[PDB]
Amino acid sequence: FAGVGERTREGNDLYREMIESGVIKLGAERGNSKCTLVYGQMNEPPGARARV
Amino acid sequence: LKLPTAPLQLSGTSAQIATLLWQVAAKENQLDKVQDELYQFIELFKQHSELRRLATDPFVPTLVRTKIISSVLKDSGASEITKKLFEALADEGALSALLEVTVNYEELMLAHKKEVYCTVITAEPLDKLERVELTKKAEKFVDAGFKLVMQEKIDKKLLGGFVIEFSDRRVDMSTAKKVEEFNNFVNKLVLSI
Amino acid sequence: PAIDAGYVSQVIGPVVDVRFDGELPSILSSLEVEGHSVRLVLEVAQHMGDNTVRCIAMDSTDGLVRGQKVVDTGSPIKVPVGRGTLGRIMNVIGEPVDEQGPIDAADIWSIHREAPEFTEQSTEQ
Amino acid sequence: GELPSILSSLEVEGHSVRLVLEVAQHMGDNTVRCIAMDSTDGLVRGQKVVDT
Amino acid sequence: ADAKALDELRKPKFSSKYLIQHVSQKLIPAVKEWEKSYQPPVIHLGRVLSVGDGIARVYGLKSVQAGELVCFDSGVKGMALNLQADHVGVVVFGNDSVIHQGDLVYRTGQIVNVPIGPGTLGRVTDGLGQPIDGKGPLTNVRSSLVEVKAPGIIARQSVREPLFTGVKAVDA
Amino acid sequence: EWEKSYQPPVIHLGRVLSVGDGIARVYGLKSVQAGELVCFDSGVKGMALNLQADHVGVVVFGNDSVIHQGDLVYRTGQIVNVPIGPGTLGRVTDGLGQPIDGKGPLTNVRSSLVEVKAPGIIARQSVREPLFTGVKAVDALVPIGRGQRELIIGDRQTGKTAVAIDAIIHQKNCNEQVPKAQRVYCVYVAVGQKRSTVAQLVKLFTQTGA
Amino acid sequence: KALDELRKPKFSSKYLIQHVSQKLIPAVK
Ligand SMILES: Nc1ncnc2c1ncn2[C@@H]1O[C@H](COP(=O)(O)OP(=O)(O)OP(=O)(O)O)[C@@H](O)[C@H]1O
Ligand SMILES: [Mg+2]
Repeated sequence: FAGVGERTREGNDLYREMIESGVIKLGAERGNSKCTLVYGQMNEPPGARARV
Repeated sequence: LKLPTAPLQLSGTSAQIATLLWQVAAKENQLDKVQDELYQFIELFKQHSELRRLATDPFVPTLVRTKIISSVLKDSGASEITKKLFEALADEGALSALLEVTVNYEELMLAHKKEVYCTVITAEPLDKLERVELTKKAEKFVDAGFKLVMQEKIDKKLLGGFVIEFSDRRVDMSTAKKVEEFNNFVNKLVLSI
Repeated sequence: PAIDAGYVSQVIGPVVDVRFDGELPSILSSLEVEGHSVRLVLEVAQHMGDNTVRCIAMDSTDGLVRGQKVVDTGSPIKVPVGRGTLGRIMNVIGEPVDEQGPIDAADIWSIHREAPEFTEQSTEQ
Repeated sequence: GELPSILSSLEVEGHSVRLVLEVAQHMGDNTVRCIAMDSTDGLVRGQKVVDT
Repeated sequence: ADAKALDELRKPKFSSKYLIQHVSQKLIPAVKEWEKSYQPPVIHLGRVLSVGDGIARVYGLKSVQAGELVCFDSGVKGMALNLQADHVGVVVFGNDSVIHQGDLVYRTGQIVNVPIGPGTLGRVTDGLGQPIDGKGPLTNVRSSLVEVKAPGIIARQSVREPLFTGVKAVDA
Repeated sequence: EWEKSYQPPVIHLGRVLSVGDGIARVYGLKSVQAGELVCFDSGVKGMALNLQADHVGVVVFGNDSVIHQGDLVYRTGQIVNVPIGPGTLGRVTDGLGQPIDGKGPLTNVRSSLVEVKAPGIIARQSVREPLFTGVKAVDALVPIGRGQRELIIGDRQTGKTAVAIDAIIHQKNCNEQVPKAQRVYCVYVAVGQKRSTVAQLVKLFTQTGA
Repeated sequence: KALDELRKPKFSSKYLIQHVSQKLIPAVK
């Protein structure tokens, strides 16, 4: 999931609901995760949103 | 009126001041007299901060900036054309255009001096007949009475011949170029038949 | 120390001009700004012409002074890839923003590359 | 000398009608840019202008 | 008009100095004759080149930060918007009629900030934190930046608490 | 005869002043032609478009990130040309001649300029013989003759390339039944599309045989 | 180096040559 210029609230919601779905597993079970998140949300400057 | 021709045509607004400074110093025959006192002012801007404050500071008055200039150029190496220049370059705050107008003055000068700063790259260091007949070979790439000085270098990936570097133009009379162009020719021509 | 360290010539919002005394960096190379409050990374966009590169800043440029040392990294923005990036959050330049420690990178890949060729196109629906 | 402030009124010395200029901005190099309250026809470059 | 053909003009190449020591002994009396016509030179302060439309272009200010609150000698405050190679573009927090070409611009050393704290509670401030209600300056307060970055993903949580607005249509 | 008269051709150089956004401004190249192909020392090609008195505006045929300030630009002396001939049939070439289908170099082919003056009034004759699209909405109501420009204009996802695809597929259906003279050899120029889109079209043109 | 401020000249007039041409061609005798 690449978040390019969106709400940081939505990124936090997606992270916390991918944890409790088991798609993101925290800690020593990190290798059994199925999703990586990259986030350049709308509070970032225009150089960070143009490259994320 | 009339004016002598410039040796080479060149750029605008700082290289046309230098063309005109060359075009009035060619009439007064002090062509190399204006050139060294152009180099003196560049040295004058180096060691005087109050002289380059008359070129970079926007807050100096345009009357103060032109009165210091005339009150230091009083009949000592004045030449009347680098003295009437510097009023005209302090009348408009263009004293900062001096590092740009002397560079264009120099390239107008060696075109008058008929010298071209060449460079030759040869495969092995030269003999004194290789040098002489290479020199006679190289005057076909300067179409005047132009003298060449050389800066002879060594490249063993040339297989003989030479590569002339005119710093705006390159002539590759080397034989590595000749065998690769020969191979391109014969590998193209057998596809044609 | 001197060459391959340019200095901030001018700052115009997110656009920073850096002046290199010699050995200008390539376009798309990343430059690090030393002496900033946070990690400021500049990606080179243009070569302006008088030994000046023109850069885009990955962070905010507030606090940039027109003499600041800018260090070339000789490579684009390169981010940790691999299976070790799974279950992590990364920002644009690849720093982990999940407070889960560093990222176990299998490789560190440049974010700039070319599209796969016409020979490598899969056409199956 | 010293420049007039922005929105200051300037009077033009010698003109068929009293010409009042109002200073709009400072252009730099000791120049103000003004807007005229009457016609500027017959105005010469170098006419004396009195700041009020 | 090359650059390597201009750096070669840094080294001396004249070998004839009949004008260097002609003017080097005549420059200082000339500068002393026109001395009260000089504004004092400015490097770490600033001087207004041109002001207009609410944007002042400021010469000098060699060490201002981008986005830094500068101060004009009129008292009106600015913000160093774009730092350029020769000037600084300043947006003027106030009326630009009190700014003239030649005015000294003083750098305050801090990115644009406003007073925050418990003592700003109750008060009517202007857009820059200066109080306009007439009941004094802001006491029990501290200055903080106006352009701080928002908190990230890991510094947040979901909203849980209900913040009643008192409007029936809205809160229902 | 070649090594008999072999003139060591002169190469003119130019330094890159500024480069960015796929434009390189180049100092020098005093004899470069307008529209002439130039060559950067990073191997990428160029075309001289803005001949100004101080620089040359060169558009870059590729990625400009491999060009720096002060790189060498060699003029090639030639206007932009492409390999034309019968060796281009079946080959998927890029924006100027060079093949991208991974099937080797273009054999049986010849260079020719891309900006040619169009044939004049004496060079024409009247459009009389039909080109069959195979689309019967077209061939009935909007008939098309050989030598006519017919615009396929429309909104976003309509049948625009589908009419164009069917006209190419139908020529393969007609070239097998007519003599050698009246056969139509198609060219599909795919500007600004995806590589995925054109890989579905070479897959389609190989499957039908077109 | 201290002459990089004289590296870039900047002019207040496009017709700068018309003043130096009025001050140099009457400066030849
Ligand atoms: N004659 C037809 N009958 C049925 N379906 C069609 C016909 N022509 C086109 N389509 C369908 O319509 C869609 C659009 O066709 P086409 O590829 O021609 O679009 P286009 O105009 O090129 O659009 P774009 O320019 O966006 O690619 C295609 O998916 C195709 O399957
Ligand atoms: Mg289409």
